[PDB]
Amino acid sequence: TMMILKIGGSVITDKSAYRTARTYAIRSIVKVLSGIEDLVCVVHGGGSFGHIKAMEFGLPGPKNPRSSIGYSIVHRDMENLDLMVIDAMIEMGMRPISVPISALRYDGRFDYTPLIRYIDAGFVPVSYGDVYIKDEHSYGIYSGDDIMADMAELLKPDVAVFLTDVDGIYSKDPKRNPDAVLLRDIDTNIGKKFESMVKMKSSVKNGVYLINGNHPERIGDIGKESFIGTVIR
Amino acid sequence: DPFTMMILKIGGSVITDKSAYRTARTYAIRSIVKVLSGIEDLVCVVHGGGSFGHIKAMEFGLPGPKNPRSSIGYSIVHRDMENLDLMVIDAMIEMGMRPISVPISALRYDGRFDYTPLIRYIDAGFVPVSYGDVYIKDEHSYGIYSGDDIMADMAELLKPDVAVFLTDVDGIYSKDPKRNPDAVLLRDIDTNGIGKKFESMVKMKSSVKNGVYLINGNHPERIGDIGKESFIGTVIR
Ligand SMILES: Nc1ncnc2c1ncn2[C@@H]1O[C@H](COP(=O)(O)OP(=O)(O)OP(=O)(O)O)[C@@H](O)[C@H]1O
Ligand SMILES: Nc1ncnc2c1ncn2[C@@H]1O[C@H](COP(=O)(O)OP(=O)(O)O)[C@@H](O)[C@H]1O
Ligand SMILES: C=C(C)CCOP(=O)(O)OP(=O)(O)O
Ligand SMILES: C=C(C)CCOP(=O)(O)O
Repeated sequence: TMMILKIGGSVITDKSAYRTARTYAIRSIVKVLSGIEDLVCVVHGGGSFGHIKAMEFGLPGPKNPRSSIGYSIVHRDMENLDLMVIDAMIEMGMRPISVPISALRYDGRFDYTPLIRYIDAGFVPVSYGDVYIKDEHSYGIYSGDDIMADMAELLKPDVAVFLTDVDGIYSKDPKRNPDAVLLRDIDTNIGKKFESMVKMKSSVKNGVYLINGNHPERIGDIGKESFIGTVIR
Repeated sequence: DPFTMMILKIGGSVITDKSAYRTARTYAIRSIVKVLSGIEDLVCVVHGGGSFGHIKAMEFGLPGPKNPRSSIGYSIVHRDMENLDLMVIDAMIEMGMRPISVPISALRYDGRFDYTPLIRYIDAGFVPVSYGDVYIKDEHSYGIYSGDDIMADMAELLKPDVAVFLTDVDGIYSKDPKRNPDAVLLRDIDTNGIGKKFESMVKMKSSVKNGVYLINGNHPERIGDIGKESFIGTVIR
């Protein structure tokens, strides 16, 4: 009855302002996560601790002096964000342990052996969108969503949840066009995330959910008539 | 020879305190890192966690059997070491270096750690940074792998020219310099309570070509004096 969960950068950071964390949201979300008894792995996105320097330094992209310096900066930044989520989890008495993708062997897939040892021993491993060395000439950025896809394939969990700062997948950006309709249900019969969630669904028995991280208690409404967000089925 | 391949350990004795008011010696981290940024072929930096990082681990029962207190303690100890380590990485970034933290707690372990990711970062031109840390030794046991243990392993993989350990005293003395006003500095020690660490630096000599050094981190410009006769410190060679 395992759950894997991603905390979206859009909801724990202000995506428009470099290194701006939203501490309340982090705490508010972690409080709900700590009550989830079968939560086995947490991932988080980077928002303003990721995307802004990545774009400025040429990540992902060819290796060169600027992108090599950017590699160290973006990872350091993502570590700083990660420690705020780790501190909140420790406060709620969880047993988190961060396992950064940057520290794993990569040979086209990442060697998640250390993360699986942590789950087996009863920890909740925490990982996050990160830089990695994709090949001799290229640095890549592996996103929180890519990590979720990988966990979904490896663990075959019962449920996978993504928290973002809107209520679900809509017909159109609910922030620009105030008309947009909520797709409360998508049948296997923002664009890249949607594509990853659909792909994942074939490994996730009981559905992949997008939920508003600003109302994290909605996670407890999964499977109930009061649920608000998107289920991919 | 300014091009000597060096691995270096920044001792918890010099970048931490017993104070209840702060964790880290920020000035000491910065002046050391300033000297490090000028070393041509520094390929790996490791740092320690000091004594109350040691005491705090011991008070969780780490290293030791798995139980609730040790398991909670595992998460806290690792988080505290990561926070210390982020202060070193920050300084390294400000001084123009290309650091990448690679924690032992994230490495594959099967009886030995797989250091492939540190080795690949060195070949990619980064300076990996690691630190004494907790790990899962087996299903019922949590281990602690000290900064000195990491230095011994990286010496064996890398075969560097020199290995440098920074602490808060001028070098190896005949007696604890802090307890004995008549302690003599031993400047050159033929490799053929610092007892343990001194044993470990002698063992490392099979893997370090040109000497293992103990230098006061409060005066890190001494690092740049290696090989000179104005050098203050101890060499085991
Ligand atoms: N004979 C001796 N010569 C020199 N120092 C000694 C001797 N005996 C004891 N010491 C003490 O050893 C201390 C340094 O060793 P310590 O284990 O603290 O090293 P460290 O690498 O900084 O530790 P860590 O990184 O594990 O925190 C010094 O503070 C000094 O007081
Ligand atoms: N069709 C859509 N439905 C819902 N949200 C959308 C849509 N198109 C764009 N968005 C935007 O996507 C954002 C969430 O994306 P993003 O920040 O990339 O997710 P994450 O937090 O996982 O990184 C929301 O802020 C929303 O404005
Ligand atoms: C390292 C960077 C640039 C962040 C990668 O993470 P994500 O792509 O998962 O972050 P959000 O999408 O959730 O912001
Ligand atoms: C958390 C701890 C104790 C790491 C151990 O490091 P040392 O300071 O090199 O002995």
